[PDB]
Amino acid sequence: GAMAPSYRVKRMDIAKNDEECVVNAANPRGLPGDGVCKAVYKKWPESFKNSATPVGTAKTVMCGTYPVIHAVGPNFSNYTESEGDRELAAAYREVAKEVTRLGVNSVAIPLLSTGVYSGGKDRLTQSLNHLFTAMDSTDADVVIYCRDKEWEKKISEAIQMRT
Ligand SMILES: [Cl-]
Ligand SMILES: [Cl-]
Repeated sequence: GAMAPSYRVKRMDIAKNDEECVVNAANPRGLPGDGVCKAVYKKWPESFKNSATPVGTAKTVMCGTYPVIHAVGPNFSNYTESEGDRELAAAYREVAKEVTRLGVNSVAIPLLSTGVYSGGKDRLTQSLNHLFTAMDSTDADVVIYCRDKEWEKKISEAIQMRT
């Protein structure tokens, strides 16, 4: 576990993380895909061997000794708001189980279902709150990765409001 488990946020490419494992915003088929998933495929392509897994689940594949946790959020273009919300909460619960099983002291996480899978809605609060629900009981240092300055600002505010 980390000495004083914490949440942080960084505005940079998750493929350049400084943590002991990474969470991929995966597609269910294990394809190279787009956005975070494509960056993860270019950095850790060996981790896409038999990485296909259903919506709401997480599947870990090693790249060397570095764990890639493929977490499949719902595409809100396809799911109802209600069913999508359930599957998004479930994907993060499965990430917490994998982080625990691996024994890592830190994990790099993106906000699931906030990009290509957002159905064109702002889902920062919805996705972050489900990340907290799952990860609050874990002792790994969590570092959230984002792209946009206004996302960094709001994520940082949400973290600090609990401290
Ligand atoms: Cl970067
Ligand atoms: Cl997404």
